[PDB]
Amino acid sequence: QIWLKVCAASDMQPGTIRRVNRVGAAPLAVYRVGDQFYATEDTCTHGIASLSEGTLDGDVIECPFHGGAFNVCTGMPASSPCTVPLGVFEVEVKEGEVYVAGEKKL
Amino acid sequence: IWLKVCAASDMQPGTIRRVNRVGAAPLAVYRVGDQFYATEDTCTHGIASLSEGTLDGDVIECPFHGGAFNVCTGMPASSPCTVPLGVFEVEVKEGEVYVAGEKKL
Amino acid sequence: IWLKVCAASDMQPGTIRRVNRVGAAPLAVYRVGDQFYATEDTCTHGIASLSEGTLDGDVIECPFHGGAFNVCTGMPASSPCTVPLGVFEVEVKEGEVYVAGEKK
Amino acid sequence: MANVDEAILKRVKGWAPYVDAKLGFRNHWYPVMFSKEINEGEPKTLKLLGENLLVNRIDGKLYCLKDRCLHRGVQLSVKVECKTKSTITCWYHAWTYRWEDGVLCDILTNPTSAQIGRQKLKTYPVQEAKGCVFIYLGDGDPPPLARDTPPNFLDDDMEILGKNQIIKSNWRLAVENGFDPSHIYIHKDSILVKDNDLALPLGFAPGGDRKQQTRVVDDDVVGRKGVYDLIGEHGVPVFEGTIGGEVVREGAYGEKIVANDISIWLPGVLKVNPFPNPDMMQFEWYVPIDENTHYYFQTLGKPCANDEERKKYEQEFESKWKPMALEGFNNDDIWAREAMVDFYADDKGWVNEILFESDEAIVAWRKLASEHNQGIQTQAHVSGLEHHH
Amino acid sequence: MANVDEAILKRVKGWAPYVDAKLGFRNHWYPVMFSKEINEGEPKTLKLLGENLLVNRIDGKLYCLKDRCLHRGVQLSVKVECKTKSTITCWYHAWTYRWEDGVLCDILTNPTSAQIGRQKLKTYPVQEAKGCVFIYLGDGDPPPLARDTPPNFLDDDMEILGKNQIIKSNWRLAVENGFDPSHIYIHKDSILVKDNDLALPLGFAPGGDRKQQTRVVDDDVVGRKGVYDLIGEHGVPVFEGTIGGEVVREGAYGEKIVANDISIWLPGVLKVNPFPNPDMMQFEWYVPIDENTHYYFQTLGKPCANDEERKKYEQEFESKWKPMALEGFNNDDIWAREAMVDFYADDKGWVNEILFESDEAIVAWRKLASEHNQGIQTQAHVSGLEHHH
Amino acid sequence: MANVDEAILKRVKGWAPYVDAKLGFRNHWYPVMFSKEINEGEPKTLKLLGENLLVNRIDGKLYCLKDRCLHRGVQLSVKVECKTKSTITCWYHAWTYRWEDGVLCDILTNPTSAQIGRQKLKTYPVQEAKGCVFIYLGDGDPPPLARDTPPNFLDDDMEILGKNQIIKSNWRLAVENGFDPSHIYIHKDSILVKDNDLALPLGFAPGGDRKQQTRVVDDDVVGRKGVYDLIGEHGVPVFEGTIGGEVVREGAYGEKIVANDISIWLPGVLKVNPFPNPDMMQFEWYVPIDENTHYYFQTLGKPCANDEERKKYEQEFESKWKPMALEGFNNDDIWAREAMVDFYADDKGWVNEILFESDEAIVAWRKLASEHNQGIQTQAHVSGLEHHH
Ligand code: FES
Ligand code: FES
Ligand code: FES
Ligand code: FES
Ligand code: FES
Ligand code: FES
Ligand SMILES: [Fe+2]
Ligand SMILES: [Fe+2]
Ligand SMILES: [Fe+2]
Repeated sequence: QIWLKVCAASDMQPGTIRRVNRVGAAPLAVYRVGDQFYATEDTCTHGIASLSEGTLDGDVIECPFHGGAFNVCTGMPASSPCTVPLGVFEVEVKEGEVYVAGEKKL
Repeated sequence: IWLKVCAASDMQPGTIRRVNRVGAAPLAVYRVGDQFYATEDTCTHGIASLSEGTLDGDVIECPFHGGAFNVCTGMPASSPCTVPLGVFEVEVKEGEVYVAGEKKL
Repeated sequence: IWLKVCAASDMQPGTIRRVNRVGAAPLAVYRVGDQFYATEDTCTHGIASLSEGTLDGDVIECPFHGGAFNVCTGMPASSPCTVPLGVFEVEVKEGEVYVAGEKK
Repeated sequence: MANVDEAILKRVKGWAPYVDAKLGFRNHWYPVMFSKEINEGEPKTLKLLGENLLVNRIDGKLYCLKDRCLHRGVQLSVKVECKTKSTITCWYHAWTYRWEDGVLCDILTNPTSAQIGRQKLKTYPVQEAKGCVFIYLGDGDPPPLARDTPPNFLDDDMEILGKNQIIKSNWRLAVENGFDPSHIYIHKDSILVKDNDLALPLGFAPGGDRKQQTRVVDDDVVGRKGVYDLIGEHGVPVFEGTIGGEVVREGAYGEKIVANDISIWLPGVLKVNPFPNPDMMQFEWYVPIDENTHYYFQTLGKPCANDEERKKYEQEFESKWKPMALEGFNNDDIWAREAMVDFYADDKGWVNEILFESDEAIVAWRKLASEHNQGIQTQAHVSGLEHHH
Repeated sequence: MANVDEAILKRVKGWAPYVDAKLGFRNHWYPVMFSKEINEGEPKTLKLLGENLLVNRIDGKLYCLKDRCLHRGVQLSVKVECKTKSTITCWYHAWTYRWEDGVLCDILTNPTSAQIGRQKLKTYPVQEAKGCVFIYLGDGDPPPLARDTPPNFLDDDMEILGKNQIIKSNWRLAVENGFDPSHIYIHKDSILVKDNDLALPLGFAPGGDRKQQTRVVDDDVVGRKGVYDLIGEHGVPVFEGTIGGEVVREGAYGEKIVANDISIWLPGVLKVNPFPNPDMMQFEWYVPIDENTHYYFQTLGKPCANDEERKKYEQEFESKWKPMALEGFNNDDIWAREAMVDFYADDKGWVNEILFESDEAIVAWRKLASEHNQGIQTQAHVSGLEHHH
Repeated sequence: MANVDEAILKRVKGWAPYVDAKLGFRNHWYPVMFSKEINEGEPKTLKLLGENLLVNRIDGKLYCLKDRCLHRGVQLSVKVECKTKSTITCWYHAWTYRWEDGVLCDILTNPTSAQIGRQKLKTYPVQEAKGCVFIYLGDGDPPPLARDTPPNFLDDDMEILGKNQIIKSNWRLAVENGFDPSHIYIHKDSILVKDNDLALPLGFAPGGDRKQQTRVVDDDVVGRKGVYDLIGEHGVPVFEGTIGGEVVREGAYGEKIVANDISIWLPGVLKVNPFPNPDMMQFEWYVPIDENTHYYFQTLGKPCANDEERKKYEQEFESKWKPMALEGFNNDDIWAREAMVDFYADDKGWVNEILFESDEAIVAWRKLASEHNQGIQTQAHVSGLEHHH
């Protein structure tokens, strides 16, 4: 579970979001900012919203519930009412394949 | 059947002319460009005289509350007006403007 | 009668200088461009010092409430000021600034 | 000036100033109390056109000062301190003003202050006439009181008796109800109509052109501005009210003919003659206190040639006219005014009202008031006029 | 329709129409009273969606007219004057309207007025069902009443009894509190719990995916639009509340199983089945009166085959159900609603609320309501629609 | 910011922050009650700087939590539920917080909820000193209490006794009235003057220049910021009040010399020494509750070396000082503050006030407060800080 198979870097266009469901664990969200990939918990820290259903503006994801937002790279809140940082998960591409860590950084 | 209002000359485009009728309520004649139209003079929303209002295109605005009507159809154009205005047939036979005694059905 | 305030060059354009007079109310000398004017220094609406205010053209804005006066006529230019300011004619002779001792 | 949503004022082109005059018209005289209500050396407080005022009687003469200290804006009346016959001292820091011209003549807490003799508390002209106290809520030299009073009110032989109280409605609703030709309907069951055998129709079926429905007076020998309701000149009195052809109500078939001479005058006073009896007259003011309240200053006049008739009149007034007419008749006007508050409260009623024929009288008043008022009282006049650049 | 700051509506992309519906949804049926409260020829007043209305019973049939005269906007109810069986006459200038179509048919103060037969007072459809009075606060021919009722309410054998009152909170706070799965916690000490030996958990530990938490109904043959709360299908009911691992509270271990089927339906009526008894059902509406108040229209349903059973039910209603349930149980819902007023009063609560799992049910409702409501009531609807071109 | 019309703030360039601080200054310590008023496990509610707070004493120590559940924003105090000694459980959906750090540690309605341990209710530092409860309404680590207390209040031997109440006026009007040199005039008839043989002038005739009128303290090592009123150093006290040169009122010629050392300190606490007796001191706070009210936290300090002395002082406080000074003297300050409400309520008084010489002290305070306050409390702080990417 260290590295989770997401998809081919080819399956994602710049500025898109993908939800990664995990057995017995909370979902993750993978964002493609250009040719780089990032990932955080999928659930907004302000409620029960799914960030994968939000709007990505550059490196900032906006929650579809209340307009709160986070920086997808650091997981830090970017817009109120969000105040709790998101857990960030490492993403690496091996053989044009996208992988996300099973455990968050720290 | 018809009443002589005035000469198409006496009316500049974009102006209104009140036509009083003995034994009946007043009417208003509007010149929108080169065509003429006629309706009741009294606003359906109260007791204002539309001839004292402001004409903008084919829409006349009442001086009392700002309600308005389309002078061609007589249909309300702006609130608070809700009751359509009575429209009358107009004719310009030989530079002379005429208005029908009764509203066009 | 007349009081020597200072050399014209002692004041940069658009600045104000307070002139104290023993046994009398202080005055404010304003330099609008290369012109000089003088009025009472105390705002007529309170205890503010107009010399610590903002000069906008020929109008002085009080630092307390934003009231204002035309430093040339002394008449209020902005509320809440309502009582006209005392104005003093100023004389600039040989680059020297002098102000009348009494309002006029 | 600027009391109502600009979008609403734009719509009411016939009388925008009137609709804007929420707080009343400045630069006019207004009755606020009766002479007997204010005694020598006993200051009285009141609010007029939204302004708190103080009135005092010194050596028999009335004086009026704004009830707001220039210093920190407190009402002097919270704790009146008249330390000398000609002055009043603020209870807070002792700023002292002269009743005569409002000049700040002393400051007990600092006798060396540069403010002394350099500030003036607002004063307003005050005049007593017919036992009534009028205040000129305006600036500069006041015009003759006659300008702002209905014809004959100041007649030498006219004996005036009345009542005053505060009513919860904007002053304009009161004015319009009073001058409303068809509002008579609310009086159909009044005790006065029966107990004084008055003839009272339910309303009027208008006759003639609308120009003939009213008579506007643009100028009297004294500059009066007003409108006469002439609906009864060519109109047909309605004595039988029908619904679907069936008679459901009847007017009063009394012998006494009254109120066939009705006029409204700026700043807002109604004259009904004769009323409530063929030999009497009623003059009533609707004085703005604030945007939600007004003084309903009622007066009944009757010519009297001597102390005898005056004494007799005052007896009839207290025993009959006051309770039967001023109260028994006019009480219905009070709740009718209150009933229009909600509709006009958001200023939307001035656009949504649906008028009918008899309202030509009200329309004439709104236009006259809009064209000849001497100024619009604004909230700024209340807090302090403001202007920048 | 702009009832809230645009900045806030822009933030709540999932249910903006709902957040904007502070005054309720127009074009829906709403219960406002019980049939037995409105008697023949006795007009009754009430406010619905901010509009003052008058309801009258004529020949057994109900009629609804807006309680605001077209003329000067006064409420006709200030002094009701129904002079003929089919009409009502305004007490002010006698404009007379027909109850069946609102047409201005007569004017006693001026029978020759051109307004007669040309103006129309707003009317609203009224329908009685299950001893409840429903008013269609909307325009045009009304849809079937069943569209705006929860399933089974109109069942032939369903005996409906209840109570209604005015509560001080916006209708939405009442709805959400009602459909809120986890709010059961506030009922843990209700007398109904012990006195009716109810099984009642403290909360629910969710199970399954988001979609499984509810069943959204937007394909109901009757047109009904609503949501079913299915939290208890995959979760685990909480019967032992713990803090730090230590049990501090327990749910009710009674035998009677209740409220296992809960659903909310537009325009805002909750159905709880079975409740308060395993053989009964509860139907309650949260009707908008104005932005700060709503009617809490409670009803209890119990099948009855004969008048004999209907009495037994009625008796237990009065002696047990109404006292022990509608009040003993639901009174805590009342102050719970009131407790949320401050947070949402400035509309900021709609942005700052921090939701948890069980609120998935509330979210479903907000989305359903936002997508299937038949119109947003606005203050303009209350004062008078405004438009230009 | 966003508390006052920008147009007004632009006009008061000398103290805009102060004029904008209608809700008080954030990040300062404020006394809100006396220690003996908050007992073990007996949560108390209070509003400070517009925020609803809950205070509780557990194992003798005080803890402060915002009285607003993070879930649906209700006040936890509507129905306090302290299930365990170290926690409080919202009565609505049972979200449970620890008094010690506000961490959401449990949720009785959903033990599996993902919110558990990932949300935190706002907490504020609380400290007891001299029998007074101080709350640091600010963010981050608080500064020493000493910074927000006037000199000597924290002295080892200073015995503090007091009284607290809610007063209907903005806190700034209270601060200015207290530091106002000339307001002494309102106390000329106080029972304390005669009953305690006080020497009390009616006011002061200032002397020297502006800078000499006060001493601005911004160099204090403990960090306290304040201003000393030195009007009496070069000014002549007024004992004979005159109007037109004639004596109309005299000051008090008592033997006891008091209040010759007056100072105001941020966040808004006045120190009058010595008062009400030559061997005592008075320290009073005007704590902002909301825009229209404040706590008038009065304390009288007197050196005591043992229980026998402090017990004697307490008896004297209850029998004399409290009724004769705190009430007998200061009650006039209360209505004086209230009298200024109307003028400043619309924020216009901050522009229209006409100041005189002694107000130099108030101006100094306004400037000090504007420059050294630790933050402007805003409505956003109350509802929830806002920031958009
Ligand atoms: S749930 Fe994401 S901002 Fe509120
Ligand atoms: S009378 Fe014409 S808009 Fe009202
Ligand atoms: S002291 Fe100058 S504007 Fe007020
Ligand atoms: S408020 Fe009147 S003298 Fe100060
Ligand atoms: S307000 Fe109803 S008839 Fe005039
Ligand atoms: S509002 Fe407190 S737990 Fe829901
Ligand atoms: Fe009347
Ligand atoms: Fe409930
Ligand atoms: Fe004091």
